[PDB]
Amino acid sequence: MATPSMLPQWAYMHIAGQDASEYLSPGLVQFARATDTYFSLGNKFRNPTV
Amino acid sequence: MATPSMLPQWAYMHIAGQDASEYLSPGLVQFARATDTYFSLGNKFRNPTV
Amino acid sequence: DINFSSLAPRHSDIGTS
Amino acid sequence: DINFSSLAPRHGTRPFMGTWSDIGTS
Amino acid sequence: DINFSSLAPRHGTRPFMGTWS
Amino acid sequence: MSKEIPTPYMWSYQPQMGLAAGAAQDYSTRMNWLSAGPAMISRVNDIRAHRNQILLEQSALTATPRNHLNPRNWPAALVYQEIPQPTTVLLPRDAQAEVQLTNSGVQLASSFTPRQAVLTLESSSSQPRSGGIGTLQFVEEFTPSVYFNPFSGSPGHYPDEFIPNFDAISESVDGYD
Repeated sequence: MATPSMLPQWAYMHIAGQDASEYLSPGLVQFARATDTYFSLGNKFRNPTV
Repeated sequence: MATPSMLPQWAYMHIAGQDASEYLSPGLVQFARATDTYFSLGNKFRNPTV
Repeated sequence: DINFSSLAPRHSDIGTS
Repeated sequence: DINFSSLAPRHGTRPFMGTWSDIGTS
Repeated sequence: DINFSSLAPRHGTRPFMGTWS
Repeated sequence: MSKEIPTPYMWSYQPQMGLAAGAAQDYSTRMNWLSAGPAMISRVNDIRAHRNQILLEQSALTATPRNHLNPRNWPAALVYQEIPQPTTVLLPRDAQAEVQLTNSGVQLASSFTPRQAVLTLESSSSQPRSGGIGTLQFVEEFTPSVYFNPFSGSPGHYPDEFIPNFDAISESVDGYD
């Protein structure tokens, strides 16, 4: 079957969890730090704000 | 609604899973065999033939 | 509401892969 | 020039997944 | 910026000091 | 035979008029699909699974024992009694010294008597209220309920108290007027 998704989907769809600097791997975060001046990856990841 | 796909979504739309007396509750299949002589309910559900 | 935004920059040149 | 100068010189810290910290502690 | 008032640095010129001769 | 873990019923908040009853499965869980390949299904339906665990330990750390989902009258012991502290208000006059001065003295609204008195009587009591669901207790006692194998058994073991048009004092469903 597969009937639902329920409540901790809110901290998995990133509307209540952590910044996109805490849930991303620290390799992709470092790459993003260093590449922001010719390619931007910041507008493709959620930041919850509660 | 969850988010099935592939074999999952054929086992949610009932074109590959179990029959409509095994995914239906056994209180609705008891219901629909005692009243199904003047009030059918069996043609409202789908049985996968594979 | 109208507003709602949560996509904005939070920003051998590599560690390990 | 004509004087103003007042508290809150920088960002007010709040761990930006949320919008708070505390009232202090006691 | 929306400022109409300078800062003062709050410190005079040169930290570094020399001996009397 | 498979049913997985169904969407959890949650009792309606119904206004003030009556007693809490009826429930329906969630509307913060339904989704667009024909989009998520089988990797993401595993995550989706173990996030759901995890949620049920949370609910089944909020039915044990906030919900008080009952043999009825909706008892239709909660005892005095099982509803929060809003009871404040006793109120003491001083008695300012001396009732026996005015009738000993009004003989020739006359008075406009503490000099001629040392006496003062207090009155309490425990002014915060009242005979316990014992109607429907407590003041702060709707949320506590009706955290969502999850019906693992739904409608299995015969009537008399179904939760007919998920039906809003049910009366549990007659065990009858009536034609709403």
